[PDB]
Amino acid sequence: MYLRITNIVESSFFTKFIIYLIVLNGITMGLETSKTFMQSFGVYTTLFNQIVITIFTIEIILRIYVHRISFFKDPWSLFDFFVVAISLVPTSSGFEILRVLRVLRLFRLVTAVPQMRKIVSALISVIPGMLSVIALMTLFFYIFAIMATQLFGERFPEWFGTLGESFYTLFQVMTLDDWSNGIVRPLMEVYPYAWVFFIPFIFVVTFVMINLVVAIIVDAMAILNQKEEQHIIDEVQSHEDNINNEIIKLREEIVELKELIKT
Amino acid sequence: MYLRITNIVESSFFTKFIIYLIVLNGITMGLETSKTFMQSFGVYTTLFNQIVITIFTIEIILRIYVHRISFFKDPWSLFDFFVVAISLVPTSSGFEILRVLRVLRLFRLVTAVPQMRKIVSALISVIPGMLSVIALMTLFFYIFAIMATQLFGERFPEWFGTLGESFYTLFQVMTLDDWSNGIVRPLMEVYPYAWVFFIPFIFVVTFVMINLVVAIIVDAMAILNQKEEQHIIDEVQSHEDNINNEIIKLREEIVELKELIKT
Amino acid sequence: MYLRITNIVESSFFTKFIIYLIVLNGITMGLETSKTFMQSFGVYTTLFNQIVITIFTIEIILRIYVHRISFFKDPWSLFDFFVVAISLVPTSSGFEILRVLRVLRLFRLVTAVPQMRKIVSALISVIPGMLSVIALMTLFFYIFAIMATQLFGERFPEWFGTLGESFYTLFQVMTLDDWSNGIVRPLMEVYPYAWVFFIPFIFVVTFVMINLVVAIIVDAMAILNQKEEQHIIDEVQSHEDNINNEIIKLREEIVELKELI
Amino acid sequence: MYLRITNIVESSFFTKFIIYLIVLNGITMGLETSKTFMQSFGVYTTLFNQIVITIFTIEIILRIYVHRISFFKDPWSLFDFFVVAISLVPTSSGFEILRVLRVLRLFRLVTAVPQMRKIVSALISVIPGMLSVIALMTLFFYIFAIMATQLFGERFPEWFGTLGESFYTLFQVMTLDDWSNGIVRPLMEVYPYAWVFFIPFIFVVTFVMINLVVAIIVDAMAILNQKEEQHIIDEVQSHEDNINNEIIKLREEIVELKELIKT
Ligand SMILES: CC1=C(C(=O)OCCN(Cc2ccccc2)c2ccccc2)[C@@H](c2cccc([N+](=O)[O-])c2)C(P2(=O)OCC(C)(C)CO2)=C(C)N1
Ligand SMILES: O=P(O)(O)OC[C@H](O)CO
Ligand SMILES: O=P(O)(O)OC[C@H](O)CO
Ligand SMILES: O=P(O)(O)OC[C@H](O)CO
Ligand SMILES: O=P(O)(O)OC[C@H](O)CO
Ligand SMILES: [Ca+2]
Ligand SMILES: [Ca+2]
Repeated sequence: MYLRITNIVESSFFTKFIIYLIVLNGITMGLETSKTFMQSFGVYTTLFNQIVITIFTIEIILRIYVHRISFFKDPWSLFDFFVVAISLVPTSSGFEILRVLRVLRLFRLVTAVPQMRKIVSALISVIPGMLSVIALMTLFFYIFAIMATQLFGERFPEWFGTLGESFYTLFQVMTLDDWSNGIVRPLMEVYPYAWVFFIPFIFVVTFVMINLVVAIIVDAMAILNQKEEQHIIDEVQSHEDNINNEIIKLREEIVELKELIKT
Repeated sequence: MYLRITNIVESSFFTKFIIYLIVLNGITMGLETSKTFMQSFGVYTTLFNQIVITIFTIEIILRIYVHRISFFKDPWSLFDFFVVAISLVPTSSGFEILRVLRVLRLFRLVTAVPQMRKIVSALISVIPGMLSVIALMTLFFYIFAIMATQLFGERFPEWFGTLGESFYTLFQVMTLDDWSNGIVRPLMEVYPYAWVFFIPFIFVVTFVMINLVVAIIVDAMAILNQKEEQHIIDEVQSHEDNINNEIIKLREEIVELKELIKT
Repeated sequence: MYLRITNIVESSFFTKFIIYLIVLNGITMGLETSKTFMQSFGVYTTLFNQIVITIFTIEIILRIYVHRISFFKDPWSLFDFFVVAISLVPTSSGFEILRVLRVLRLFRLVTAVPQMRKIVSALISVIPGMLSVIALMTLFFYIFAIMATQLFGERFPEWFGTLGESFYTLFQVMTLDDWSNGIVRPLMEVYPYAWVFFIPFIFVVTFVMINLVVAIIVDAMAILNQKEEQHIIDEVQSHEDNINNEIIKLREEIVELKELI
Repeated sequence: MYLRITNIVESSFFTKFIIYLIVLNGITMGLETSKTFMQSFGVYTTLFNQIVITIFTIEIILRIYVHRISFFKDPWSLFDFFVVAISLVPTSSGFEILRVLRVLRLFRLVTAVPQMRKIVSALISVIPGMLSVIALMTLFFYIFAIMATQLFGERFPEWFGTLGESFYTLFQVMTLDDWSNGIVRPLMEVYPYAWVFFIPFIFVVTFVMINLVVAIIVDAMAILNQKEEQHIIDEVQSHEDNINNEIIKLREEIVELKELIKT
C-alpha cells in the first residue's frame, strides 16, 4: 500500500488542494477580524478552521510515511509540522496567546509554493556570514545598555531603569526614532553631557550597519570576478599549452626530419 | 483623409504644440491654486482649461485613427486616453474628486517627451522581477495585520481596531516613523511584551528591503560579468585557434620535406 | 613686466598665506559667537575681520589682473569673487542677513585647497547625469503639491493651504518625518481615505531614490567592465600578434631548406 | 626564563583562561545592574572585580615582558592596556564615571577573540580613505553651525544659543530626526524663510553621505576589477615570453638544415 499513498502525496491534486485550503483558510483567518462577520457566521468559520487543521494533520502524517526521516531532515517540512502542531493546541485556557499564533499557519503558503521558498532561501543565505557581526553588535549593545542603566537609570527609569529597559531604548535610538527631542534632550536637562554617550552610540551603530551592507555587496562581487577569472585563466591554460603539445610535435617531427644528413 | 491627418499627427509641429499646451496649462493649474488669483483672473482659466481639454480630446481622437487598434495597445497612449477622459467628466458635477484627478493630465509631459518615457521605463523595469517578493512581504504584512488586530484592537482601536487599521500602523512602523514613543511604548503600558511583536516585525521588514537592494545590485553585476567573460573568452579563441591552425600549417610544411622519400 | 606680479599670485607663498588667513579669520568667526568674548575683545577682532576682508579684496583684484577673463570662467574663482563681494557690503546696510552670508567666505578653504576641491568636484560629477530624473521628480512634486493643496488646504491650511505649503509638507513626508502621527493621521480624522494619497506618494518617491542609487552603482560597474575587457583584449590581440611575428620567420626560412633539395 | 614564561603566555590555555575570565566578568556586570541582586550578593561581586582586575594586570605584565616594545606598538594590546588602567583606579574619587567606564574592559572580548578583531579591522580600514571627506563635512557643519547660531540663537536659545548647541541641533537635523514639525516648523513662525537654510543643509548632508557609499562600493570594485586584469594579463604575459624562449631553439633547428651546403 505504501506506493498507493505515495502517488497521492506526490500528485498535482494534493499540493494544489492544500495550497487551496491554505489560501481560503487565510481569507477566513482574515474575516474573523470583523466582529460583525464573527456574529452572523462565527460557528461556520471555527468549524471550517477545524476542518482545515484536520486535513493538514492528515496530510502531514501522510507526508511522514512517504518520506520518513527525510521528512525531518527537511527545513520546510519541519515548519509545516510545528506550525500545524501549534494549531492543534485546544481553543482554551489562560495562555490564550496560542489562539493567535494559529494565524502562523498561513505561512504554509510559503512552504507550499516553490517560487516563494527560493526567496526565503535566498534571504537566509546572507545570515550565517553575518553571525559574527551580530555577536559583536550584541556585545556592543550589552556594554552600552549597562552604562545607560547606571548613568541614567535613577532619574530616568521608564527608559533606563532595568537592563532590558536600556536595551529597548538603545534599539529605538539606533532606528534614530525620535531620538533627540524624544530622549536625549530630556536626559541633557539633568545630565548635560549625555550627547558624549548618545552621539557616539549613533555613529558606531549606523556606521556598522551601512558598512556591513557595503561589505556584503562588494565581497560578493569579489567572488564573481573570482569565478570569472578562473573560467578565463582556465582558457589560456587550456589553449596555449595545448598549442605547446603541437609546437613540440613540430619538434619531434622537425627532428624526425634530420636524416637529411644521412644522404 | 487618413494620410492627410496622419501627416499632421506625425509631424514635429503637432507634438511640439501639444507639449506647449501641456506646459501652459500646467503653469495655469498652479496659478489656479491662488484664491487671490481666481478672483482677479479666474474667468480666464476655466475656459483655457475648457478648451485645452477640448484640443486634447481632438488630438486623442486623431491619434486613434492614425494608429487604430495599435493605439489601445500603447501604454503611453492608454494613459493619455484615461488622463484626458477623467478631465472630461463635467467641469463641475459628478464627484469633485475627479476634478482633482484632472491635474494628473500634466503627467502627459512625461508621456510626450521621450527622455521622460524611457526614464520612467527604466524605473518600471525592475518591478516585474520584484513581484514575487512584493507578494511575500504583503503576505507577511497581512498575517501580522491579522495578528496585531486581535491582540491590540480591543484596547487600542485607533491603531489596531481593524485589519485596515493595523495595516496602516504596520506600514508606519515599517517606515520607522515615531514607532517607539509613538505606538509601542504606549502599547507596552497595557501590554509589556509588545516589543516581542514589533521588534521582530521591524527586522524582517527592514532585512528584506535591504537584501532585496543587494540582490538587484549584486545580480546585475553578475550578468555584466557574463557578457564580458564570453566577450573575452571568444576573443582568445579567435587568436588562439588562429595559432594552432598556422602551426598545423608549419607542421605540414615540414612534412612537405617527405621528398627525402626520393631516395 | 606685469609678469612679475603673476609670479607672485602663482607663488607657493601667495596661496599658503591666504589659507592662513582663511583659517585664522575662520577661527575668529567662531569666537564672535561668545558674547562673553565679543565684549572683552570685540574691537580687538572686528579689525581682524576688516584686515582680512580688504586683503581678500586685494587678492581677488590681483588674481583678476593676472587671469583676466579666464578668471570669470572659473567657478572656484567666481565663488571666491561673490563670497568676497558679498562680504564687502558694509554692515547694518539694509538688512543684517548679508552680514550672515559673510561666513560663507570660509568655504574659500575648499577653494584654496585641492583635495578639498577634488572631492567637491568628485561629488558634483554625478549631478549632470541626474538633471533628467531631478526634473521628472520635480514635476512629480509640483503635480502632487497642486493636488494636495486643493484637496486639504481648506481644513489644513498650515500644511497644505498654499502651493509652497504643500511643497514643504510633501518634502517632509519624503524624509518620512513624523509623517504618520504628525500629518496623515490628523488628515484622516477629517478625510479618511487620505492614505490613498500619501502611501503611493511615499512608495513612488522612495522607489525612485533607491533605483537611482542602484542605477548609478551598476551602470558605473558596466563602464568599469567595458574598460576591463578592452585592456584584456587589446592585450590578447597584440601579443597573439606577437606570436605571428616569430611564426613567419620560422615559416619562410623553412622555405630555404625546402628550396634546398 | 624567557621561553618558559613565553610558552605559558602563548598557550591556548592562557588565552582561553583570560577569555573565560572576560566572559564571566561580563556576566557579573549585568548582574550588578539589579538592585535586588546587589543587596543579596553585592559583596561576592565587588571582590571578583578586584580578582579579575589583578589577574589582568598580571596578564598584561607577563605579555609586556614577552613582547618587549613590540607589545606597545600593537593597537589591540595598547587597548587591553589602556582599558585595564581605567579599571585600576580606586573606586570613587570625586567623579564616578570611572566606576562606569570600567565596563569597557568587556571590549577585551573583541581584542581577545581573533574572529572579532578581524571585523573591527575591516570596519576601521574604511576610515583613512574618508578622512578628507570627514574634514570637508566637519567644516561644512561648523560654517552652518556658526550661521544658525547667529540667525536663530537669540530667539531660539535651546537649539541655537551657542555654537555647541547648533552643532547638536544640526546633527539632529542631519539624522532627519524630528526635523520639521520640531525644529524647523517652529522656527518658521518667527523667521518664515528658514526653509532656505534647512532644505539645502539636508540635501547636501544626505547627498554626500549617500554618494560617499557609492564611491566606496564602486571604487572598491574598480580596484577588484584590476587585480583581475593583472592575473589574466599575467598568464598571457607568461606564455608569450616563455615559449618564444623555448622555440627560439626551434628557430635555429631550421638554419641547421640550411647550412649543409658546405664541403
Ligand atoms: C526606513 C529606513 C531608514 C530611515 O528612514 O531613516 C533615515 C535615514 N536617512 C539619513 C541617516 C542615516 C544614518 C545616519 C545618519 C543619517 C535618510 C532617509 C531618507 C532620505 C534620505 C536620508 C534608514 C534607517 C536609519 C537608521 C536605522 C535603520 N534600521 O535599523 O533599519 C534604518 C535605512 P538606510 O539603510 O540608511 C542609510 C541610507 C543611506 C539613507 C539608506 O537607507 C533603511 C534601509 N530603513
Ligand atoms: O467593519 P468590520 O468590523 O466589518 O471590518 C472591516 C474590515 O476592514 C474588513 O474585514
Ligand atoms: O559660553 P560662551 O558665551 O563663552 O560661548 C560658548 C561657545 O560654545 C564658545 O565658542
Ligand atoms: O501662494 P504661494 O505662496 O504658494 O506662491 C506660489 C509659489 O510657488 C510659492 O510661493
Ligand atoms: O530590575 P531587576 O533587579 O529585577 O532586573 C531586571 C534586569 O533586566 C535583569 O538584570
Ligand atoms: Ca521620526
Ligand atoms: Ca518624530
